[PDB]
Amino acid sequence: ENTPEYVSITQFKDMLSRYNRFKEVNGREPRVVFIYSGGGPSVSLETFKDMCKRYNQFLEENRREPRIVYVTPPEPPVPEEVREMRRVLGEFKTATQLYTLVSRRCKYKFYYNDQTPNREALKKMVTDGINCTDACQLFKPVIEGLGYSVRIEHVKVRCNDNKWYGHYFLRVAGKELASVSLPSERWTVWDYVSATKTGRPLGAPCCSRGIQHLGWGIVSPK
Amino acid sequence: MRSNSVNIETFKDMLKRYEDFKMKNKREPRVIFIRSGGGESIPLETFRDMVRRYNNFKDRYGREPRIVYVTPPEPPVPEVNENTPEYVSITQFKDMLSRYNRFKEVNGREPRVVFIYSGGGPSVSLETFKDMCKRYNQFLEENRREPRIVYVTPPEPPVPEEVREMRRVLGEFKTATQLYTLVSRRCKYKFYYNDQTPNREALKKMVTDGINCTDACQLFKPVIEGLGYSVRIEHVKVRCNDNKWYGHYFLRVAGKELASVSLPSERWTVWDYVSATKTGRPLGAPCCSRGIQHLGWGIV
Repeated sequence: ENTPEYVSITQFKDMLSRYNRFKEVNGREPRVVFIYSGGGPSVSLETFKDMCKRYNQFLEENRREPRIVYVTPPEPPVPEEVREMRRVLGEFKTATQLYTLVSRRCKYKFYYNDQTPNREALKKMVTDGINCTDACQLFKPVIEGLGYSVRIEHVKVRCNDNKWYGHYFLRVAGKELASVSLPSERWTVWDYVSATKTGRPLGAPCCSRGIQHLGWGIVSPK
Repeated sequence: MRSNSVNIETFKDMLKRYEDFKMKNKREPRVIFIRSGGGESIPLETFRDMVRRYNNFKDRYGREPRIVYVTPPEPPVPEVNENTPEYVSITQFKDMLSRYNRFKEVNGREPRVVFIYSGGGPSVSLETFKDMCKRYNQFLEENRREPRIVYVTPPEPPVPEEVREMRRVLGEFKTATQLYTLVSRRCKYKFYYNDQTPNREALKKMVTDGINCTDACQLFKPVIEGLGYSVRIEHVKVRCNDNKWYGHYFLRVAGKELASVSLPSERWTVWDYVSATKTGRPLGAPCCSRGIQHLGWGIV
């Protein structure tokens, strides 16, 4: 039985009931939460917390409950994301080839906003430019679809004005890049801003005067 | 008492014998002896942490450390801004598998969850990871190469569009009971072994030629979920044949006016497209009445 991509709101509330029953009897959180009464597929506690977050977000934004609660974040099909990228930039099979094509064709532009519809950002990418958050969210699925491990790192970097800037880039491992056995903070830097703005090579952050780790993943403001 | 640290020469010697053991026995040793002919050993996961700190030190200072501390591995750290993903790359899946196998080897049991990344962050349940491994193995069989990605949760059709497309064929409906009734007066059943078909064409075949039980289950599951119910596809056997049993798929449905969701799913309401469209049996009854047994959950 495939672990489900989403479950009914009915099922989600039943999971919450079983979660609370376990806490009631045992005085602590369960490590996993079974999707259905009686056993079978289960999600980790981390994943269940993600599910509650999505329910909360939907309820806040829409003032009603969702019918459907996603177990993992909805995404367009990976082969399409890769094919659309290839349509724009040409053929590529490695993260190093992709970086080279990006460096020759894509542009960087700062803008807060964060809305990254792939088709939309694909066009802005080669015209006005995109920011590093849209860049990271556009390129992570393509590079994963080539077979690489990718993790979005939130950092502070110090630039040639000697000022610190918050910044996101990709940490990439697998194939020709860093060994996935390394800690993620030692994977290869794949930085859309190095490629399109500051002209630094694959492996180098966009600014060279200092780097500090802030966190993993993109902070979604609430 | 256990040693709290070793000097760099001792550590390089342990690392040498560790690598030799690996090449010789094709697995990591569960303990690493501080001296080759020696009593005291360091457990594998402590030793792997020693190596990691050693490599981090060289990477930072461009020189080897004078001392390597012996410290048991630490708890994971959470990552609230990372979600458990829909899929992982083959690179990450094989790293997950490498850590799952080492956990078994070291601890003699399976872990309850498997972290996507080493060190903490999002994780999948043991159950989900076993399902990932099975579908990975199946891909290796059908094709003759490793996949480039491995789904944590295989994609399911987006629900609002499925409901919209079904409503364009059957008209408005709001409950699973009402939908069954509409289906029983409009849709048609056709026996065929076409493993899937569900695109728009399936909805057209529904009301003209007919569809089979697997297409019907894959079509009506997301629609009924879209109406507010939980749905699980059951693989069963039902006594009709020549008169010696047939294999069959139907929907188990819970929520709203149908079965209590807190029941185990094999007590949920039977929603059988074949009952509605061919054998004329009511909602809650399988298509045949001498009715046989449970085979599994989901489309085989």
